[PDB]
Amino acid sequence: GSNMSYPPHMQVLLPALSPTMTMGTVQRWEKKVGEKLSEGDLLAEIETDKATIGFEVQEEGYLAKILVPEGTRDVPLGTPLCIIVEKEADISAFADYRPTEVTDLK
Repeated sequence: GSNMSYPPHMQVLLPALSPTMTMGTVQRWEKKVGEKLSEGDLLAEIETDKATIGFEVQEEGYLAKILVPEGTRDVPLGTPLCIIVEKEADISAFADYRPTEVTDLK
């Protein structure tokens, strides 16, 4: 009985759609490179003077494409700064493959 639906993809842009303004810049959300949260991580706290967006990373925030740290001014919405996902990380060349797939042929 897990609970999953559609793949994750935190658009670098701030998901506001109603910042009450048209010129907001990331205020504070310096995540830690390759972070990883599963109980509510930080969130791009954007602000302008009468509103502030927030990239609430509900249980997530592995810092995948975090390139624009708080301070970049693009807008109170589209302002794309980083793509969150909470990746688990996993590297390993492994050019050989003794086995084939995960289908254990009876």
